Amino acid sequence: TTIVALKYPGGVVMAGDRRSTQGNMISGRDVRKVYITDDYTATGIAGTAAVAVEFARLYAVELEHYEKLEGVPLTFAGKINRLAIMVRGNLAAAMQGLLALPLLAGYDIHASDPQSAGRIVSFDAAGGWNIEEEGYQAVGSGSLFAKSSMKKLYSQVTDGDSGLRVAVEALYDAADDDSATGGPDLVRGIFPTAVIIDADGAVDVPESRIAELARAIIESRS
Amino acid sequence: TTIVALKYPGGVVMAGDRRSTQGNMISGRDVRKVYITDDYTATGIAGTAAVAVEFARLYAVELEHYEKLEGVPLTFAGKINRLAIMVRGNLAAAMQGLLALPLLAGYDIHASDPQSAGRIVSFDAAGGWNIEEEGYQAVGSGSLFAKSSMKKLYSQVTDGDSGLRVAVEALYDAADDDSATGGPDLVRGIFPTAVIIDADGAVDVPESRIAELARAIIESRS
Amino acid sequence: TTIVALKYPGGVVMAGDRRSTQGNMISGRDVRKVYITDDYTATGIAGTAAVAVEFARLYAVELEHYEKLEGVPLTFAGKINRLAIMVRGNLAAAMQGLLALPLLAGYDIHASDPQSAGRIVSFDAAGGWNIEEEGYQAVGSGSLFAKSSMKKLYSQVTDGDSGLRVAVEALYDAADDDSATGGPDLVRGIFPTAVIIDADGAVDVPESRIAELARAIIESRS
Amino acid sequence: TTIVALKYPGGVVMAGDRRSTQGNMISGRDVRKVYITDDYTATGIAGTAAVAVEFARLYAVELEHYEKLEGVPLTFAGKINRLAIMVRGNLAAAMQGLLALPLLAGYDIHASDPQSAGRIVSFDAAGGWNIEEEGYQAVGSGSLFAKSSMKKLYSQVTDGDSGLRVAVEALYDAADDDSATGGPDLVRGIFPTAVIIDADGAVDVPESRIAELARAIIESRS
Amino acid sequence: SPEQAMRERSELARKGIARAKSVVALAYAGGVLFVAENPSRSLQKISELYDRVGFAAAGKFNEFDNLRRGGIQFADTRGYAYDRRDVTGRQLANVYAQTLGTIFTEQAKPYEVELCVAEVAHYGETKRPELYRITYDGSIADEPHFVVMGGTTEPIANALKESYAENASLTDALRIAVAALRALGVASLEVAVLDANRPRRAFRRITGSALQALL
Amino acid sequence: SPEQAMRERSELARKGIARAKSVVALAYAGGVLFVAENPSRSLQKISELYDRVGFAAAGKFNEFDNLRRGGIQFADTRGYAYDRRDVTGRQLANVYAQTLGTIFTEQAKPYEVELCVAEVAHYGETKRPELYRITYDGSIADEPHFVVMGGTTEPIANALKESYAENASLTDALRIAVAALRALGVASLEVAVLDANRPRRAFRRITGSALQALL
Amino acid sequence: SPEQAMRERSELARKGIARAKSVVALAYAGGVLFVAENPSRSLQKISELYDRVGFAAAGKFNEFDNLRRGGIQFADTRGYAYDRRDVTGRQLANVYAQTLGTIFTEQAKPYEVELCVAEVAHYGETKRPELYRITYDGSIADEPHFVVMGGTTEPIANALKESYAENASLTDALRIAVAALRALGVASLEVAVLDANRPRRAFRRITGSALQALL
Amino acid sequence: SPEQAMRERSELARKGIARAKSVVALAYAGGVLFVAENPSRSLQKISELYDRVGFAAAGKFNEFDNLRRGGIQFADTRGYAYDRRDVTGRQLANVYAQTLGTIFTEQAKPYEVELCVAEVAHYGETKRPELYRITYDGSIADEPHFVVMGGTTEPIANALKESYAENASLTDALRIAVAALRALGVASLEVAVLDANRPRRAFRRITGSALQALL
Ligand SMILES: CC(C)C[C@H](NC(=O)CNC(=O)c1cc(Cl)ccc1Cl)B(O)O
Ligand SMILES: CC(C)C[C@H](NC(=O)CNC(=O)c1cc(Cl)ccc1Cl)B(O)O
Ligand SMILES: CC(C)C[C@H](NC(=O)CNC(=O)c1cc(Cl)ccc1Cl)B(O)O
Ligand SMILES: CC(C)C[C@H](NC(=O)CNC(=O)c1cc(Cl)ccc1Cl)B(O)O
Repeated sequence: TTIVALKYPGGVVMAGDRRSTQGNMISGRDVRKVYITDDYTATGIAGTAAVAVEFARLYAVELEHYEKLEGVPLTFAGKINRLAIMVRGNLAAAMQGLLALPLLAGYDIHASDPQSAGRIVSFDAAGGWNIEEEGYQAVGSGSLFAKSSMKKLYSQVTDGDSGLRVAVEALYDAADDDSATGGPDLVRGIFPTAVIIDADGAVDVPESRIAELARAIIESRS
Repeated sequence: TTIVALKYPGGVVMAGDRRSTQGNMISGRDVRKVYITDDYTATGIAGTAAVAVEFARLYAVELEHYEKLEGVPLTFAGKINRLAIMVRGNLAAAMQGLLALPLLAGYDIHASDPQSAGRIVSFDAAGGWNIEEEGYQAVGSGSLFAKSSMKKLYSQVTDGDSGLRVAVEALYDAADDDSATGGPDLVRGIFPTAVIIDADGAVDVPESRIAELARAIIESRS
Repeated sequence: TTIVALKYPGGVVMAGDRRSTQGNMISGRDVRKVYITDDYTATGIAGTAAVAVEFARLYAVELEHYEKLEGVPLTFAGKINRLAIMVRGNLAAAMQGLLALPLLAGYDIHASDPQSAGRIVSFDAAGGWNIEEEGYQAVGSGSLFAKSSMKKLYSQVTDGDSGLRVAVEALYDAADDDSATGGPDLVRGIFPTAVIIDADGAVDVPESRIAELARAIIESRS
Repeated sequence: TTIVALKYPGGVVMAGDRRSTQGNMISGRDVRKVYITDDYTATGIAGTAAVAVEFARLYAVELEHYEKLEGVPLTFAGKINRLAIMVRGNLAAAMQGLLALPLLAGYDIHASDPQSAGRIVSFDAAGGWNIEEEGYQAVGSGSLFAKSSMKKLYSQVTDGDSGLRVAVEALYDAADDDSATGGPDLVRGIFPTAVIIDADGAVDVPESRIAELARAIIESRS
Repeated sequence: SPEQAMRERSELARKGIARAKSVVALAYAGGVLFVAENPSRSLQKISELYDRVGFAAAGKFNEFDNLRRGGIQFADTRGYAYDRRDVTGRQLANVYAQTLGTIFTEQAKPYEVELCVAEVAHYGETKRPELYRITYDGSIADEPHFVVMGGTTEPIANALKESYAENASLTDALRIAVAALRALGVASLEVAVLDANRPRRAFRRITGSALQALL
Repeated sequence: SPEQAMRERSELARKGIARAKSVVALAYAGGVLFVAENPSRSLQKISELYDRVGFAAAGKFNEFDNLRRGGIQFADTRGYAYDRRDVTGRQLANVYAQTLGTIFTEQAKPYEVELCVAEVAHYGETKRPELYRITYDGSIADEPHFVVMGGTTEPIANALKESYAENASLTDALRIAVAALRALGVASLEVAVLDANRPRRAFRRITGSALQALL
Repeated sequence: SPEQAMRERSELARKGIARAKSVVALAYAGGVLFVAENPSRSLQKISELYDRVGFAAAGKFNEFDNLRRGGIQFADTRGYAYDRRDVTGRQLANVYAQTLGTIFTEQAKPYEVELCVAEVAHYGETKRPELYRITYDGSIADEPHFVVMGGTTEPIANALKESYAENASLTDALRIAVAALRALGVASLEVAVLDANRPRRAFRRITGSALQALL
Repeated sequence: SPEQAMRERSELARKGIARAKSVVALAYAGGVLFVAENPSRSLQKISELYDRVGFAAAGKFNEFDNLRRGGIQFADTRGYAYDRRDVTGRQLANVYAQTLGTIFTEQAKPYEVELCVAEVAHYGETKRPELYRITYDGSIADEPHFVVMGGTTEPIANALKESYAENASLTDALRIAVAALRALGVASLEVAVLDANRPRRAFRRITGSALQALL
């Protein structure tokens, strides 16, 4: 499992793979690991699948409940605090074998400068959170390879297309180096999933663009 | 124990064996492992027998209770959520030696296209559920052999008869490879049990058809 | 992690580094470890990050709550007692791997002599507190090296500038001797953080002065 | 840590050292270990510092609370019972590493003979108390050496000055034989602390007299 | 005597309802439209309960605010319990009726409120919108065309009955409702709609320049 | 009969309010100004609830002191729960209205209090200040210009209405409020302001030589 | 009717206060002086609450003894909670006012007590002593010069007002208080002082030969 | 009205006290002497509370038996809590006063009892014995010479006042008490003493041939 997120001038882009394994046996081929929490926020959780889906559905319900009750949406710090509390509450279950690690991406509409409005937040198993300032982050078992690839490929990002290409390349490198991460499937036609957040909101990326980018990358590497 | 389920154009078919063992000693020869929960849903549970019967009777009572209380039946996602909650609640008893793993088959009447209305859902020991998209699934100790047989025999399925024959063949292969699965008995006259769900509801398959199919398969293999 | 605090005629100065590690892997490069609790008090916590931030935010909220409720701020002994109670309450979590150790610096406005109004308080894992009388203190994993450096460099302190230079030099020595402490970064431009408390209140030190002092120290050592 | 107490015709004298250690590392140089509970009683606690301060502050508050509530002070036996209850309540925390052992000195104003009105009480870890009848007692890790020195030096005590000199000599011997006990510091000017209780109440001894006595003893030993 | 107590409580509730403003809910081709006369921009009388459910109230603000909060809690807990598509307005109306009956029976002072619950069809489906009216004593009724609550409703009801037209447009329905309520500019007006054409959430407010353009 | 009980309780609350002093809250260019006539220097009627929220009360001191403490508790717990910027004065006003309604309904003796909550904008932002008035029975209202509570408010209200000027200065607003209240030196005067220009905390008192200089 | 119940309870409390003795608290250069007429040597009306706080009461002994014990408990728990220097008399007065109001509202029989709390400055500091008076219904007031409670206080109040002198000595203040109370030897007299010159504890009684020498 | 309820309860208690027998407690050189007229040899009215404390009661037996048991429980628990020498009669009197006040205020029927607590000095010490009287409503008083409770006490009080002699002997005090009570052989007489000369326990009964010899 590997989920990447990065910033471009105008917003953020988040991408994730589709492989689910049970030890060394492949169990799932088209799992979706990226969710749209609200109009300007996306979350990606790694670890036990059931805990991840439960956390995602609970977080979405809590945000919607607050928005309906108070008539106004929460600020970014409030959402970070709620997610940190949810993560901290699972420490006892995080031990003994039910662990979930989230990653958050968002667009701040209250920021003075619209260009620097994209935010990426990472979390730890004890509930501590950190706001990234380097422009990219990765979570999962193949996060080190993806981070090392982005460290070299980040100079090419100029807009959304460049960032999406860099994210796909990082996922490809992570799948190349890790056996628990699923690479592109050309026999079946399964590709990673991406979400792009900008001033107009959060939109899912169509699969044709990702397929074209993956084919171009595969041709380049060959 | 092995329970198989598969999709055909028009609906779903589920099949199961009849052997019950206590270690290496044979204890039961005509156990029924497939239940009709309601008019459009079937469930098959593997593991400890008592837990399986308790889970089945409880699930049926809960569905009927909701239908009587609200005057309208639950949707498919609601039934999946209820089953997942029931499975998740037994985690502590799943450890230390009381484990039950279910498999669900159903027909969705709210689907726009009646042809693609059959659904197969699998579950894990932690309560996570997955909706199958390949067309077949198997649960139990002999599930790997049955899945590997269906992977090769799925190209022949065209209608209900073809699917039933494929399911019987998969059960036969699973019994051939596993000693905890019961094969056809010709001395006594005991055969696996099957349920077929289509637009008209869920119907039990008469034993004569299954006996004929098993005899044909045995003659072919000889 | 290393946090130093020292006294000069007129007030106190507290300084801290910016490195966060997970074992032998570097995780954070620009972490802030020094907080301004109120108009005349500063706190610095070492250990687990999440516990430290939680302790800091809780302490600030408690002080503000008392000030708003009673219409008058607490005395120094009351603040020490509250911090000691907060530390003592985490003993069970301090064992098994969630440990936080604070250090407190402050200016007493009720003291008869304004020159000798700076106070430095240290704490232990059981909740015991001690008021320093030698003029300096350090906390963290590199505290011994910083203390040994200050023991020799304390004779030069005359005013705020001298104390700030001595604090930066002590942090530099601690980073030289310890690998878990972050030194000055000239490639990126990241420097330690300092807070100065005097009769006018507590003020954050601008980064330009610290950069100049660090460059001067590096040139001197070369 | 070593605290001594002894009787002279007219009252009692209690003395204590100032060293605090964390294993083999010296942590504190001017710790005060002797408290004035009320007008005619003094207490000295050895062990964990935080537990000792908590016990002392709690005992003083309880005595003052009873005096204010009933309009009359408690008798000596009542104070002994309260201290014994407080000690007995910490047995569970005394095990596993939070141990505090007190020693009590007092002057009884209800005694028929004013000469024999000084009382010394010792306690054990289970809450049992004993009233001394030999004229001296010591508590701490160096108590054996101090007791053996007083056993030989007790014949010289005639009044308060003689008793104070004997107490200082016993503390000096205890510091000579034990490394966890602090001796006189002539470089820094730190000396043990003493309290004298007589018919007029309990008074702290000024540091000049103790410094003179320590210098005389050091000159004699040289 | 129980009769005198019930009569006095009913009279108190009737006076409290009668000394309040008027809220009107209409059904048009696009869904449900709520119109109220409210000068304040911070206190609202029309709210959203769930994806396709809308809530309107007449009476004391602090009395139906609690009811609205409770309804939102029930809907979110039921949606997480089974599914989002298993939540309907009839269950909310029944819960409101039970709560109001219990309050009218046991509490010292009855609530002076009148409630209306509106529901529209899901996206991509055709179905008649449903309107339920709940009174202070716990009575629940189903209204096929329109609901008028608060104040003197007889002239408004007569005007709406004489002027109601099925399958009307948004502007025509808004003008008809405004004319019926008059018998009212940008200020002192609160207008909300349940848009059946919206994908997931149907509730939306019309305020500002758009309201004047449509008026 | 419930009518007689409610009428008697309302009359008791009205008398208790009428036999009290007067508090006046005004909105000027710099924010919100609170003026009260209080001789004691130890008991205060104007207080701060949060960073940009201010509280004023008229009536019995021991009755609204508890309300003030409860409001501070709610604000601090909510600020720690989500964030400091997620706390607004409308929530505090709603909580106060619910508490006052519950007290008036259930308690043996109703509270003889009148409450006012004021809120200003955050630093670096432009927004109209908000003023909410809460009565003994639980009614909550929004006032755009000024709030006058306690004693005989009709002459003060008339004077303020005739003399109110928008976007006034601090000295002019203070003099206008003092003139309206007269119809009062350093002593027997309590003046507080919510400074919208302050970075984080906006509440501050004006007492001593500064008050005389501005008077 | 609530009015009749409140009037009857107030009348009962007024009679209970009126049929009691008189206690007088004065402020002089050395601090606060309490003078009461009490023949018994075992039951006391003047007590110490904390280091610099003093308590006086008039009425039924068993009724204010419980209040005194509760005040001591509050002070000791707060002193151990934060610090000894964080305890003031205003908090004790507020707690007493809340307790008395709750008793007067809920209990079947109101307390027939009148309470006075006095506070002086810390050692080495200059500050005016503070005197707070608390009545049966929960009202709290601040008195700058003197407090007279119990019995017919009008002649005593008039005599004290005509004869009060600021910055008086101990003997002169004692004689003035005795003369005011007369309008009384060693017996039937209880005299206490809060000595602002004492290091830590300020409360002390003057009884025996010293009282006669100073009389 | 509370006045009528309090008056009726006080009248009931007064009648209950008036229809009872008489108990007399005197102070002589050897300590305290209790004399009562009681024919039964199994039910007793004079008892011992602690080492130097004695208890006497007048009224209904089953009503003050519970009070006596409670007092013994309090004394033993306090003695084990701190020490035996930290227990005094004033604390017991205060506890009895609080209990009687609570019973008179809250219970449906007030207790028809009159209580007396006597205390003497410790062994080897000189001190005046202390006598405290507690009534049904909770009032507590200190009596220096003698206590007379139950029945018509005016003639007995007058006779004792005219005939009381300080520092009297045991026989003279007994004869004086008997003469005062008459205005009575071995039977229908209960005599007890608190012997201040005894080492630890001071209470002892005088019955049988010794009583006749001393009579
Ligand atoms: C979203 C999620 C797929 C994340 C990934 N985790 C897993 O796949 C872990 N696997 C299971 O939990 C699991 C899956 C099944 Cl089908 C059966 C049993 C188990 Cl034990 B990842 O690589 O970190
Ligand atoms: C429905 C059920 C038959 C499923 C199958 N499980 C078992 O047979 C396990 N067996 C027992 O539970 C059991 C049966 C008896 Cl008679 C006595 C003791 C035991 Cl321990 B399967 O192969 O997975
Ligand atoms: C303020 C704090 C940074 C103090 C320092 N402590 C740590 O860095 C300890 N590290 C973590 O807690 C931690 C950090 C992350 Cl990103 C992930 C996992 C862990 Cl386990 B110090 O050197 O004492
Ligand atoms: C009054 C007290 C100083 C008595 C003495 N005990 C100790 O010094 C034990 N030491 C600590 O408790 C302690 C002190 C610090 Cl600074 C940090 C950690 C620890 Cl673990 B003694 O010698 O018996």
